[PDB]
Amino acid sequence: ADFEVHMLNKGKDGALVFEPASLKVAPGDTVTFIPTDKGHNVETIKGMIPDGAEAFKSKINENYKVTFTAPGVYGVKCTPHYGMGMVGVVQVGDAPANLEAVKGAKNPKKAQERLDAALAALGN
Ligand SMILES: [Cu+2]
Repeated sequence: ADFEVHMLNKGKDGALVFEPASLKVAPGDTVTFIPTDKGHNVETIKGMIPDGAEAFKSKINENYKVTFTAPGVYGVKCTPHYGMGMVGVVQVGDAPANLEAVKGAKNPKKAQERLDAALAALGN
């Protein structure tokens, strides 16, 4: 199945957001990151993807379809707006084995609050 994630200048959780900011998918599902507003992209965050998973980084304003395979939690960011809090989490499967590594990684304040909220929204 395919899921859109919208790259937004603002949304219900405020300024510079992925919507949804948390999403649980199955292996083989796709997430299509939509450049709903101009100036955004998507990139995996250092240290925040499962063992054996490929990192990825899209171009700004690119409609970017990612296939997820390896189970676990994936921290994602918008490259230009990471420091301003533009982040999300995609979780593949239940009971993510890399949860503590993901929770432990240091991020700027705004980003960390939204990562933590997304992990909590996913039941972790
Ligand atoms: Cu952005």
